[PDB]
Amino acid sequence: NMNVVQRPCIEDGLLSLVLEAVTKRHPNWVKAGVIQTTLKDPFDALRWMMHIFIRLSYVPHAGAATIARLSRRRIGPIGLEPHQFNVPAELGFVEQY
Amino acid sequence: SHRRDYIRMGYIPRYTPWEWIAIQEADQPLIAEQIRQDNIGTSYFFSLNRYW
Amino acid sequence: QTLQNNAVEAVGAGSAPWSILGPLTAIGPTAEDTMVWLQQHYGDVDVMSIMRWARFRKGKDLMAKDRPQYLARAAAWIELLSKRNREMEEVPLTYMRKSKPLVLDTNSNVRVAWQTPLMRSGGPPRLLAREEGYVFHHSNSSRFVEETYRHPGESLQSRYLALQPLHTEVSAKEDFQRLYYQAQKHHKQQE
Amino acid sequence: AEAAVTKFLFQRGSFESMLHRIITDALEKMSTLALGGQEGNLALEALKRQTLFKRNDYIQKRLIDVVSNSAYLGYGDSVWQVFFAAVEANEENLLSDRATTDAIRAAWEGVMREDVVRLPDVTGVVALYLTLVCIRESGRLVPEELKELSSGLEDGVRPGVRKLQQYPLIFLHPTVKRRFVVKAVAEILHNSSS
Amino acid sequence: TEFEKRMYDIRHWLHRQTSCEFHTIYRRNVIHDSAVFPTEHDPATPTTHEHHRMFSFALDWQSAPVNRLSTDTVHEGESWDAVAQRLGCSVGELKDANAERETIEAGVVINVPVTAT
Amino acid sequence: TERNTIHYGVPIQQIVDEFVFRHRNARGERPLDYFKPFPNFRALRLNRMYRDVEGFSLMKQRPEFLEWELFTRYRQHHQQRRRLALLHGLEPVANETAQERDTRRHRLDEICERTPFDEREMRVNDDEMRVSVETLRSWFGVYMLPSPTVVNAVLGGSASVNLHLYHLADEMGTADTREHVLSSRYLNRLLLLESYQNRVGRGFMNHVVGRAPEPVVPHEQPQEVLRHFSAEERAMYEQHVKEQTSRQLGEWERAMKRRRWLTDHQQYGHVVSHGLETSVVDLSHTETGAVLTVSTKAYEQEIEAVRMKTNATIKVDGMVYNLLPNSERRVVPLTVQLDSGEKIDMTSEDFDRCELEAFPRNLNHALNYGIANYAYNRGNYVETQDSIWEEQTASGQEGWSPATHADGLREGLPVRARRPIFSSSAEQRIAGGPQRAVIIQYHHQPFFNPEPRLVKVAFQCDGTIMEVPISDVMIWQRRYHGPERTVGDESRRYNPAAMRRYVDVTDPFNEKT
Amino acid sequence: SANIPRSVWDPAQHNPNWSDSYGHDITNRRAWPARKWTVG
Amino acid sequence: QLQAQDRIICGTHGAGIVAHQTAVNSSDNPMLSSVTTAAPAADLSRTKPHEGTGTSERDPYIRTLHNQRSAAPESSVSQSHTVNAPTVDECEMLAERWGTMNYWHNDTFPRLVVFLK
Amino acid sequence: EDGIRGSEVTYKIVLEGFWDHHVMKLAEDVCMFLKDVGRQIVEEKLVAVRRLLQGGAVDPELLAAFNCARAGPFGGLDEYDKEEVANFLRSDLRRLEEQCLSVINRCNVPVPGATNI
Amino acid sequence: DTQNDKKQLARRLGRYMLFANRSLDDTGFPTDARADDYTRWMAPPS
Amino acid sequence: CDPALTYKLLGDENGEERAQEAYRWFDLALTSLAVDCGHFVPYLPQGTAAASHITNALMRTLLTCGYTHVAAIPDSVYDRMGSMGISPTISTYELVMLALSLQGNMVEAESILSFLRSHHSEHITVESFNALLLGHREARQFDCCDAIWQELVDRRWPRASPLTAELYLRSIMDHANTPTSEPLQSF
Repeated sequence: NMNVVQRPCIEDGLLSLVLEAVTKRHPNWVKAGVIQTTLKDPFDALRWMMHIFIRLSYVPHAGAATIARLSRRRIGPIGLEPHQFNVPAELGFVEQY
Repeated sequence: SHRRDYIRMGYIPRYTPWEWIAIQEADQPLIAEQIRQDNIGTSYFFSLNRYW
Repeated sequence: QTLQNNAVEAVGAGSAPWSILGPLTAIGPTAEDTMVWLQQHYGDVDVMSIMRWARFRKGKDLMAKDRPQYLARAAAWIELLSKRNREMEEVPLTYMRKSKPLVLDTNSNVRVAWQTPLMRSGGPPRLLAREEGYVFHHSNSSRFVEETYRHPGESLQSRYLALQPLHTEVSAKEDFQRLYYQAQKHHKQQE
Repeated sequence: AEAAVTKFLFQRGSFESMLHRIITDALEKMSTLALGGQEGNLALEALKRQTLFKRNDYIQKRLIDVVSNSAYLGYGDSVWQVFFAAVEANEENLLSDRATTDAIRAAWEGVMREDVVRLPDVTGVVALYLTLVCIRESGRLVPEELKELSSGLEDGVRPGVRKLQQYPLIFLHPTVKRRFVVKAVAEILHNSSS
Repeated sequence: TEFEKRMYDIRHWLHRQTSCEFHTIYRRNVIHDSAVFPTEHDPATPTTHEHHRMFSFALDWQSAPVNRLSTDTVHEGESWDAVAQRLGCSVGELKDANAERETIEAGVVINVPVTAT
Repeated sequence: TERNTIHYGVPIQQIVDEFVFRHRNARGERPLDYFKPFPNFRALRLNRMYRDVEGFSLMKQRPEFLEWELFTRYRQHHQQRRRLALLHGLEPVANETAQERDTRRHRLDEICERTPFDEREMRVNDDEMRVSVETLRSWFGVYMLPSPTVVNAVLGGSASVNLHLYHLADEMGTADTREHVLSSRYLNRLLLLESYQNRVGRGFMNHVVGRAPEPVVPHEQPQEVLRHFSAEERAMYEQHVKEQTSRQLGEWERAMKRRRWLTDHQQYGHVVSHGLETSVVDLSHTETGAVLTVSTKAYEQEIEAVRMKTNATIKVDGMVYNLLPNSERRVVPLTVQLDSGEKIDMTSEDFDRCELEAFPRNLNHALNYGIANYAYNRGNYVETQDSIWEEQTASGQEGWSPATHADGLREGLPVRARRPIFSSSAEQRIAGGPQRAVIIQYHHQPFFNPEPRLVKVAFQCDGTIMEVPISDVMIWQRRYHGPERTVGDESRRYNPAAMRRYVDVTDPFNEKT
Repeated sequence: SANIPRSVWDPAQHNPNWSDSYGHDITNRRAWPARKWTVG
Repeated sequence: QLQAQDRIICGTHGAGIVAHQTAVNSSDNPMLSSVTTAAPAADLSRTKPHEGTGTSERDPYIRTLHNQRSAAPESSVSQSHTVNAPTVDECEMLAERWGTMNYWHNDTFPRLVVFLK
Repeated sequence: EDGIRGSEVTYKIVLEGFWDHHVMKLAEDVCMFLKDVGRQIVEEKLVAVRRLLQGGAVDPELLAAFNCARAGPFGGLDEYDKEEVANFLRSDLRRLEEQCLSVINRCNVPVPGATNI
Repeated sequence: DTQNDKKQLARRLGRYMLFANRSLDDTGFPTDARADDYTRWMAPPS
Repeated sequence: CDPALTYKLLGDENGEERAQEAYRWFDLALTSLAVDCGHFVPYLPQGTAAASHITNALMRTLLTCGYTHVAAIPDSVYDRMGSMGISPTISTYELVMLALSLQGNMVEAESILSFLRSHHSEHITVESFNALLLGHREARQFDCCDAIWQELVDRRWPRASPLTAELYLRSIMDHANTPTSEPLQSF
């Protein structure tokens, strides 16, 4: 019973405090509508978490193509328009001499 | 090069030596079309219709 | 205003000493003083021609319609095309510490950093870095330190076991801007 | 002083200049308009001390001690595991037609549709946040037994994990075990036959 | 590119009476424009089986993509958003493709913003 | 400018090839294992000495009877130390300062002492005679291969005369027979005794301790060259020698005055007198926030009444201080002299932070006299091997690397695996940060372990079992090249006459015994 | 890069696990006495 | 990982296994019957970069050691997944730094505890 | 994907002889060669990658390329600050290091007694 | 400190090249020949 | 047109005297600044941007003179800058890198680039990679000369300059034109 630990208790005053600190840390997140400063619903804690996780790990197609161009030297044009779309694709061919 | 038993006493290299690769490689030219660089895009309209 | 911004970012926000006196001289009140001033500060580029080129935008004449837009444009272009202005608009960077390898070796990555007179007041009188055997060394895994060894008493452990190497970790750089600012903050608190 | 202890918590320099303001102004209005004893200044300095200490203690006990046990949190991974677990129970809240725009559901689904989903790196404050959220969630997701007491965050969240628990007494001291054994086998050998 | 070079080069020191092939499979960004290959409703007239006979490929069809005009002449009684409502786009867009011009008189040639419907 | 002609010399491979060609397979320089059935790729190479033999001074150059077996047992002890280390997560960190290194080695030592040595990993390279722990002990003495009772007794005691040759009593009233893993602090405590110093060939240490290193004169001449020097030139030569020697011995004197810069009194100062080691606590003022220091033996009552939560504050001379959370240390009072002929009282702790007047690289030379300087105890096997470990870590020859199939993954291997994170929402799989885990089982055969390959592993954290893709696993690499990078390189005994060596063709491995 | 790889000629990159050419092929053609035991 | 790897493999001309101290003098062995005593080495002489006059080890008959720069191979240790001890310069900027969840809660040297402290 | 199963660019060389053992031995040779050239190239890209990981600026151009959408996933034009973009870049580079190390490590397995290609 | 004085004017001269390592030939001038060869010519008697 | 031999051959034009004059005018300049500054009273002038700029000038000039002075930039001048209290700018460092490189000392130059990479990265210009390029070309290490071009292609920022490509290409031709020793010269 020496190994067993008490599960801590976290209160919305605390969570809201921290969320504010995050708000100040990344202003553009609140700006672009990633997260909101208010904790109203019971599920908004988790919800903002998931929104963060998506903003961080989701890469827009144009950004993906450019990044893959940089260090992997993936060749091709890359559309910066709204009406253009970057499709990552394979090209096979044969060579014989 | 330093090996005086080379083909005479029966030593035949199993791996072709670095020097020789360097030479064979140095002799022939490299085709320019083999570089494969496209930064523009595909030419939809003109390319397939180009001069006869 | 760029000088101002740089000097404020230098401390991570008062005002740093960096902005007190800058590389640009005040212009005399005249036309000739202007042409001369442009000539000596920005004069690697030809400024007159750039002010000519910056005139028209998309067929629109900027000088005869929007004054401030034309102004900011010719400004930006002369700023960009000149190497002199680029040299003088730079950001203050912290000053890198030279180092020597340890006298008692533990890591190859752990080095003794040179320390400027500014950072340690006190300390014995010392020479300049290179004369003392300190060199430029850095890598991803570098760590810098002030090196000393524990004082052996009189006991078996002093006579037989090897010397025990006490390290005290230090930064790899020296912030001159932050130091100056902080000490003058100390002079604004004292007074 | 109360608004100051709570509001400026995550940037300490800012909090400091603010406190210094509050009590330097309380001290200006203490110097003139006051009278024949110096106690006001002493109680204001003691109020600087009390304010400071209440803040430091707040971030000690409601943050640092909650976080400080890393093994409990599975060195950052339990924290992640719990997260998805939460998201798995609550999907009619987080990702649903009524719940959110199709743009977000598509971003989520596209993140999960990759060959390996690599957990994104994060800024310090975001780390603290994520941890806190998922602790408070592990509150609910766990069995009723371990709700209060368990070893590890993630514990019980997944029902069927195969652990290595197989030694009950190996954690005990050898001396006790030994004396016990000599005694017990002395008796079984001096008692029965079979 | 350098690996490809050494590799294409290995044909020169290849063994006696031995030849080789090179299969390369790489990844390449392609680009889909909704500009040149737009997404549109089906025609209000349909296409029958008849458009498909033998040699219908050589006669009844063009090779895609179809040619859409990026250039347009302004009719008389028009204003910026009369032209914009005609071309199927925002006024802003029309002003930006045509950014050179501050006003559009009758009988003048104009740049259609490529995102116009 | 010499780099204008690029000279690639002959590669090492070519050299070795020419050598072993000129010798018609060079059977003199081969390991005896090469002449037994199916020698592994390590037995296929020449007789070079590796780095594992570097800390063992018991065997001098010719190891006597049973020496080599003893050494082999030490070597295995260190391999187990390394395994325990990776296991509980204390290993060299490439970045680490000496304090952190010290803490680390300490924790490792405790975990070593409390773990039984494993004999199933004890393996015998060619010609070595198998021997039990007990035989080695009763021959060499038990101190050399200590029972936990002897380890305890040496770490918790003082006296020199006791170097324990024979076994000790146990709480059960038996003789304690256990082999726990060797621990560096123990070997230090043994380096402290004279008898031991002599046993390991370090006896010279008694005579040479406080003395200077012998002067090395740059361009010193034989008498054969000097016979051609003129009287004046010879006078000059003497001038040189005299000045070099004077300078060096003077440098030693100055360095071994051991003086440090006291910043406060702006002077160099040195230690006149030592007090004993006192336990000391720190007391922070309530109002000013000032920090004071206190001998814990004087105030013992009051401090222990605060540890009982009864009176929570300790008043001294009217100023009340709060006891700091830990701040419990062992410090030595020091009487320090200043060049003004002055005297102060300063802690060992604070006099340690100071800056030395002299720090020549040869300070520790006395420990190996005339042999090169080391920053560590070279009489301690364990500490030497640990030093090497840390070096090859910092150089990047040793470290956590994505595992290969060939690296010899097997049951019992310490591994850092990327913890699989389970979500229904995820097609494919989710990966997470590396955690320490042991391999439970690994199937080599392609048909027990299809693509993508898996490893059954037990995560140390929660004690959890899982199947992890091998591309998610890291092992601790001993060296750059491989095929097996997990296992260390083992030196073999040197044989003076190599051409006379005999292999029993019927039982090469000596399995009938 | 260089035309001939640094790993070939530079002794700092030397590979200690490599063996000489002759050794392996000599130990390979060995046929060990198949009467290891009595009776079989 | 040889003992004294540089002094021997990198620093010595023969990789240690060619014995440079040898006399080329005529030997009485049956197989050494071809050996003729050598003239002493040319005194002031300029050699070809791949040779020597064979006087010493420092000067072999055949020079094995390259004259170029030597660089030990790039570590195969993960630079990314390894977590070092926190430096000072890391702890100053800790507020701007981006880690993995494994970086904040890392078992040895967790950065989150530091960030809060 | 991790480890063996995935790559940026795949080359397949098809060697053809008139005699079986010809092409087999040939395959061994060419294979050894590409093992060394492969190690070289991939090593270099590794040191480049490690430098990149240690620190560096962000393009104006890359930044621009992240910020072009009329509306990102959260339903408004999104502002990616240079911090975040550097964070993406860093993630991918970490992955690239994983794969480099994979290849390099495989290159160093096939020793003479142990070679299986 | 004070302009163009002793210590400054010393520091301007850089690192001191030792005459020990100096390679000086027959004519008292630095050698034409490669460092190895010179090293070999001037190598001590036995 | 080799940008390196430009410096070296420029050192032959009255290099020493020009150097001495740059030093003199420098001391003049510090006098002047101290006058114009007369609250950071202890830290003036040395804590000002102008001062830094002047030091930059001094170095950039000293590069042009004879060997001794080039070798004295990273050694004396830089140490005197630290001592004095003048905070450097990116150009300071790229100048020191260029100095070390012209000397042929790579270890140190790359150490400096490493420092800059770790802490200050967002300020790094191309002239640094130019410094190291030219440098490796001097020391005749062409694989590092290659490594740095490939890296500078990967990160596409800062933009390479036609000078950069001049350097790398030159390096290529240099490597390409060197002989080996006799053992490899047979075929």
